[PDB]
Amino acid sequence: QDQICIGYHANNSTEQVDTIMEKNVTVTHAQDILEKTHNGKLCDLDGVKPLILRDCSVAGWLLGNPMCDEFINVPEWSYIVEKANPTNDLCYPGSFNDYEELKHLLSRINHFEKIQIIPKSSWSDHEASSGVSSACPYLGSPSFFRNVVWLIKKNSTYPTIKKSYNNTNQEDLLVLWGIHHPNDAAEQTRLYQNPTTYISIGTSTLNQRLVPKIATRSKVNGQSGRMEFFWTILKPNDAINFESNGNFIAPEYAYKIVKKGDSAIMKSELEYGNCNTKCQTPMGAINSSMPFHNIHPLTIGECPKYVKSNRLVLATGLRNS
Amino acid sequence: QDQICIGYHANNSTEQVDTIMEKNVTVTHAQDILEKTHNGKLCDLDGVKPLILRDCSVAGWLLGNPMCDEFINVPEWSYIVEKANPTNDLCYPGSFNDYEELKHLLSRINHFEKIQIIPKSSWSDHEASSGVSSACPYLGSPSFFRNVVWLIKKNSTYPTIKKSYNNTNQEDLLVLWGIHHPNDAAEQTRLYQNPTTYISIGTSTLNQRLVPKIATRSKVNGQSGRMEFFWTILKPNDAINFESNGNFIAPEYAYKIVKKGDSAIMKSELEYGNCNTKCQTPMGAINSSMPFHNIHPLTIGECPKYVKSNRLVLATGLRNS
Amino acid sequence: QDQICIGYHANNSTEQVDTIMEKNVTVTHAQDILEKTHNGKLCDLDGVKPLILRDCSVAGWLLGNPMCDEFINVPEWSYIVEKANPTNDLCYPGSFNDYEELKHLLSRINHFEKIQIIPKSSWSDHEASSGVSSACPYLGSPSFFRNVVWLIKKNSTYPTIKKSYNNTNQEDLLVLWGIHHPNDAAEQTRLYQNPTTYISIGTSTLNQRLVPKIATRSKVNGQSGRMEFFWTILKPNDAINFESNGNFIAPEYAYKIVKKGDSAIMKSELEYGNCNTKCQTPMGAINSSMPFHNIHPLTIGECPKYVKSNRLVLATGLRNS
Amino acid sequence: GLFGAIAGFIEGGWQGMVDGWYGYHHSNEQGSGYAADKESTQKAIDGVTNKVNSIIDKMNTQFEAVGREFNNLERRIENLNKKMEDGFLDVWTYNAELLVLMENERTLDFHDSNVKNLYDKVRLQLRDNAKELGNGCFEFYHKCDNECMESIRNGTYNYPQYSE
Amino acid sequence: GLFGAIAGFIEGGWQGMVDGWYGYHHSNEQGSGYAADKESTQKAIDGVTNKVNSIIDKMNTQFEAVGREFNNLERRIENLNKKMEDGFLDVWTYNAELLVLMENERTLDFHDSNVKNLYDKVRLQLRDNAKELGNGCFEFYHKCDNECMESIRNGTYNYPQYSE
Amino acid sequence: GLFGAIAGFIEGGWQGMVDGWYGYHHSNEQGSGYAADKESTQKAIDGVTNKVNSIIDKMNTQFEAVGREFNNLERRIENLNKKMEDGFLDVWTYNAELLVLMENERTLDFHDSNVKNLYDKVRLQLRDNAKELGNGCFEFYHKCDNECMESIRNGTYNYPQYSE
Ligand SMILES: CC(=O)N[C@H]1[C@H]([C@H](O)[C@H](O)CO)O[C@@](OC[C@H]2O[C@@H](O)[C@H](O)[C@@H](O)[C@H]2O)(C(=O)O)C[C@@H]1O
Ligand SMILES: CC(=O)N[C@H]1[C@H]([C@H](O)[C@H](O)CO)O[C@@](OC[C@H]2O[C@@H](O)[C@H](O)[C@@H](O)[C@H]2O)(C(=O)O)C[C@@H]1O
Ligand SMILES: CC(=O)N[C@H]1[C@H]([C@H](O)[C@H](O)CO)O[C@@](OC[C@H]2O[C@@H](O)[C@H](O)[C@@H](O)[C@H]2O)(C(=O)O)C[C@@H]1O
Ligand SMILES: *[C@@H]1O[C@H](CO)[C@@H](O)[C@H](O)[C@H]1NC(C)=O
Ligand SMILES: *[C@@H]1O[C@H](CO)[C@@H](O)[C@H](O)[C@H]1NC(C)=O
Ligand SMILES: *[C@@H]1O[C@H](CO)[C@@H](O)[C@H](O)[C@H]1NC(C)=O
Repeated sequence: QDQICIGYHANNSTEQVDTIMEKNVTVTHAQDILEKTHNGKLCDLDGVKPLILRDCSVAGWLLGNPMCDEFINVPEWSYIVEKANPTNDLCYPGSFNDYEELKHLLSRINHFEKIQIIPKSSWSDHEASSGVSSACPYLGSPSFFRNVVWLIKKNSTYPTIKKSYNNTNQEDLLVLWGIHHPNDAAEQTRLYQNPTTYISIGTSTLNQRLVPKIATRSKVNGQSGRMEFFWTILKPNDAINFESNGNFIAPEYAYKIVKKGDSAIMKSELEYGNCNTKCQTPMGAINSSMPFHNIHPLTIGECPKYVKSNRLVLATGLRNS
Repeated sequence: QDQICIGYHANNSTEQVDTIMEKNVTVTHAQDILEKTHNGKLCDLDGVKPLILRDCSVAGWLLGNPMCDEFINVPEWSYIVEKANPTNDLCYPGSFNDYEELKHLLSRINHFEKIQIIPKSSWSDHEASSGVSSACPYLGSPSFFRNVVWLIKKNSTYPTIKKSYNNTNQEDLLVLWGIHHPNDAAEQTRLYQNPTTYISIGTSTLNQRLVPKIATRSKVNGQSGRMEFFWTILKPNDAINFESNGNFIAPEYAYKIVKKGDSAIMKSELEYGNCNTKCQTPMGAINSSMPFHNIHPLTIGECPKYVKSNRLVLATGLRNS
Repeated sequence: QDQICIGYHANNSTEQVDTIMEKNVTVTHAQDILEKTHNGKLCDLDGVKPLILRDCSVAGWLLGNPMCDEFINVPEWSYIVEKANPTNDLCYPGSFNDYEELKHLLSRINHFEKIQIIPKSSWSDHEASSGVSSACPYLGSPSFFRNVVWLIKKNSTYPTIKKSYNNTNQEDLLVLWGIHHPNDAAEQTRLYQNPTTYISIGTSTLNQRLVPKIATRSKVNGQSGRMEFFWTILKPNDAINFESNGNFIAPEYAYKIVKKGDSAIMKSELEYGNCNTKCQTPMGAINSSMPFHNIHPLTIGECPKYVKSNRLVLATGLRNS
Repeated sequence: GLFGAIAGFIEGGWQGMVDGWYGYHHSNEQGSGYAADKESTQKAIDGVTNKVNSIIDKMNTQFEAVGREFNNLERRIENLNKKMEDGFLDVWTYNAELLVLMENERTLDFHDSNVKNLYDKVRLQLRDNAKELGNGCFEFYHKCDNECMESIRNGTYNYPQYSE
Repeated sequence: GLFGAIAGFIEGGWQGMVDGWYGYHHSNEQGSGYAADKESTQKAIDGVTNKVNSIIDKMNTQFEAVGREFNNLERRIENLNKKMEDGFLDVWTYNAELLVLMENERTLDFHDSNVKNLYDKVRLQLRDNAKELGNGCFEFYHKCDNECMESIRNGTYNYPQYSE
Repeated sequence: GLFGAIAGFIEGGWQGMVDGWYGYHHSNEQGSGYAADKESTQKAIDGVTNKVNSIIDKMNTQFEAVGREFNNLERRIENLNKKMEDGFLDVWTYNAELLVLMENERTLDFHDSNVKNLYDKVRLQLRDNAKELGNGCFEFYHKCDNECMESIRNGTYNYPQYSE
């Protein structure tokens, strides 16, 4: 005799989802919404290559550590990769003022154009080719940071320096300079004659007067002396004025900020891999349509939303048995 | 033949709500819980009027920029309104130490009572009426910040200043002073005679010794010189001690903190409108019984909770067709 | 005639739970998941006792305020308890450089081993037993911070000090020292002869040159003079170098960091109670299997999750009437 | 409809019932009319009203933003500060929107549930004495005057009264 | 009750049933008594137990506050710090309270659902051989001894056995 | 099953139905076969699809972490910064996981609800003309050819046709 039945779909799917009241529930259909895969490489971001600092830090790069000549001229970049502990940094021991605030600026910059604002040849009444150290060796020989010049006395004389530079460019200028902190009064006179010295710096915004600090210090890279570097952004049509009667590490090359944008300083030990992606993490790139991922929080490009989960699956079908 | 039916309400309402599984569902009754309306004005807050800095900054106000005389005496206020970029600030170019920390204090203050702690007339062995500049013009004539006095030499002499002020008031004192940074050694002597100068300041808590920084700087408002201002809160029964042999910008008027409370420094280009509210945003006031609003996060008074949503409606009735 | 009924459990339970649509619903079974009870005592944490600073601050402890001799030698600790306002702090008025950053380090340290790096007896050409003040009294007599030594002139002479200390230990060294800020030039010479003085300090990482600030100040604990203290972590195999011709408050005792770990600086007025717990709050200890608690946010040990709720009960059974 | 009543076996709503959300329509000798079941209608009101007040009171201690300023060399903390307030702003916007979406769905199914329970209340009283038409109506096997109808409405229907 | 069983067509609960949440009461020649349906009672236990453990494990990595200090000229970061911990504290207090409110409602309706499903399990076996009284009871049209009752309780009722 | 259909009175699913989630199996003279009720199957698709897209769009403005650095004497703000990003990271991980857990439960009960509503749609049409077996099947009291079956499937069953 005739009859009719109402029923539901079932299949050979062992896909599981979790609920509040029961875990590992087998369903007929399920959508995974979590990406758990990367390619293990550092790639370009939409065609534009990252600046991969290899064994160098931002400081070595910007100040021009001789061990960092690979980065003397740097094309436009998408993001920056720096290691946990770059071995090439301050070859001459010392410090970098507002280092972290500077690295933060680099996150909104994509391109630097290196230009010579004060040529090394332009120093007439001072020695500009003897400012070297075995702490910054290049190919065995004592050398120094390439973008700044360590001036000393000439013919037992260090005349007071009065130098100006006007920013006639339309872009902001990253300008770098420094002071040398000797280790005794004999070294001070032997290098700069004048026992009492200063460095004054002025823009429309900056007004600082530096004095060297004599101090006995432990040797770092063979030197007890110290180099302390400072920086400023020079606005277009503004000028920077230097005055000094010793211990001045003058700028030679500065940086035109020609491209602002969305960047990042990524921490990774990985090196460049000839590849391309739209989403990059410190441990590899993501190519996914997924809304979520659990690879790394620090991300750049068009990426899924990072979550600490190791599993995220949405039920779409119904129970199965 | 007799019969009875069970049914539900329906009406002529096209009010819609959203669900997780379906959007734009028509219901019989719905409650909107989101306020999306403001009056476009800056109002009083429960009767007490805001201090509306017009083209002046906090600095111009407190230091007494001649362009800011509207705010020489200021009644108690509810909140402060300041523009994105006030044109009247440091008329004489320079800086304000811990400016942001000071503006943060202003958020817990509602009233200032301006009082004269050191009268301009009390300077006998110095010139106290020549401390003016074409960088701070008043009605064409060169003038200066009104609450501080720029002292110079008298009869080619700047005797070392030793001045004390005891806070015999029961309220904290906002005290302001400054130092002048000349642009060369000729200007230093021409103004203060003494080539080597200092300013020492002491309370029970403060112990600072300022020295002027000679530096060549680009002209700002026609001046390459710089004024650097400092501040301190003077506790009741504590005293402030000044010593100086030049470059001292002494206080004349200080601020009694007579009303502490809940305030704010609001950023807005809007001006005062003769109105009253219990909730104020930078772009207008809210008069609502709503629990939520989407107008502006930065709010003061009794306000709804800010949310980024553009629509929030709760179903109360049932489906309709 | 025979019949069968389907029904549900009911009992004499007045336990209530709340829902979104109805509050105070009586159920047959309910699980409370919120701990609302503490013992009102400061206990050990898993056997290891806390360091309870009584009327002393971290500064008094570390610098060796004579009022703080209870803490001259301190066993390993679990957490630190400090009052809201310790009365024994800087007996001689002044300041502590980077005080908060130092207290933050203490949160990752569990044990200090006090050692003598420069013995008071080792000062031959200076007076090392006259550096006392009625601002730091011990048992009536004028005394001073015990871990640092206030040196003065000897036979109307203060020869320039050149002292080094190498950290031959395997642990980091907390090293403390200070400078004295006199109140006039007569006091400067009367104590140190030399009218112009400095203190230079160098490690492989530190490079500072301190100069004293003459200033007229209000009396605090009877003194208008000021003591300003500085600190540094000395890395193993690194050395600290001092040079000074006056105003130097040299270290005598420093701190070996022999135990790093999970600690905390807890704020509480409570004192030690002879008890033990696995979870400690500023107002008492918790002994609970509960997942939540509402006692205090600032917690240490294995604790429930803090929540602002005053009631959290989960329905497990069903409705009851 | 999760409970299959509203827009389910009961095709549409009644424009004619204005005294409540759920109720009855009767058809006998004495006349015809609509009537609201106050008990289930009030219970619905008391439910939805509590739900609204509970949604409101759970978000009364949200996160208000204050204003802070930072100079040109405090960009890190300025950025930290900004992301943090945008942070809390985002999670509280998520909360409000999600809660509304979730409880709106519950509310509609709540009303759907109420309608079926009301239907079953009448259905379980009548039993034999009437037959289910299939649209929310029962056709009686006897005569049900206003007194009989009200007995059904207040759950005091005297089943002992025949059929056929 | 969303499913209309508890406090619905079944007026009250049984003080006499102590072996489980849901079950049966029978009345025949051999005697009377209560009995708990272990299957649906265990399934309820396994559900609510998981629910509690899941609520707990989702809030095990919450946000613990640490202590930081700031001097008199770091009021901005001090305030930022304070609002931030109060911030996380508020959203996690919202989470716990809301989750409890929402799942409590589910739990009660879960129990309500279980009762009706149990009722329908017996109802769909008996069919003709008994009649629905309307209070959760079926009046038999035959004699059901303990063996017959247990057959109903374990879903092995042999319908082939007459009526009238 | 909250609605008692799936794995309830209907013991298992049909491997043979591939055209939809819910449907019918018929048995008459002309033959036998499976058929999917497109209306309730589409409504289920449109529901679950919206649910997935809504879960996704509510978490599209989450909280991305940026990189900041701090020197050896900024440990407080460094720690503040770290706890803050770990903070937002934790609440958004809680959100995603919880939402998935909650809506997964809803989805399964949604499907369970759809099955029972479909059953009741057929049940309320047949009435006398067939009898409920108790497993989701109705045994007819007349002959139902493909035309009659389709009438049942599209809710146009002509009840006027006898029994016994
Ligand atoms: C520009 C210059 O003078 N470079 C010197 C450098 C500087 O004198 C010094 O770094 C300043 O702080 O010194 C270097 O080593 C010098 C070394 O010579 C030893 O013989 C001497 O006994 C030591 O005291 C020490 O000065 C260096 O390479 O950095 C030499 C360099 O030419
Ligand atoms: C109190 C006082 O001396 N005010 C002067 C002011 C100061 O000398 C100066 O600002 C200090 O930094 O200078 C002002 O302009 C002076 C201007 O005069 C030119 O002729 C000269 O060639 C320039 O070098 C420059 O000094 C001023 O108005 O601010 C004049 C003011 O009277
Ligand atoms: C090491 C030493 O000299 N201790 C002195 C101390 C110092 O002179 C002073 O603290 C440096 O800042 O001074 C103390 O009081 C001195 C007190 O004596 C009065 O008679 C005099 O009129 C005051 O000016 C003042 O100097 C002290 O106890 O701290 C004395 C201490 O011996
Ligand atoms: C830089 O030079 C231009 C003219 O070449 C001038 O307009 C500008 O003022 C100069 N900048 C400064 C600060 O001197
Ligand atoms: C201020 O003066 C009062 C007496 O008039 C005195 O008590 C107080 O100590 C003085 N303050 C200072 C710091 O000298
Ligand atoms: C400390 O002494 C050891 C040898 O005893 C030496 O290796 C080390 O370099 C010294 N440290 C410094 C900084 O001089």
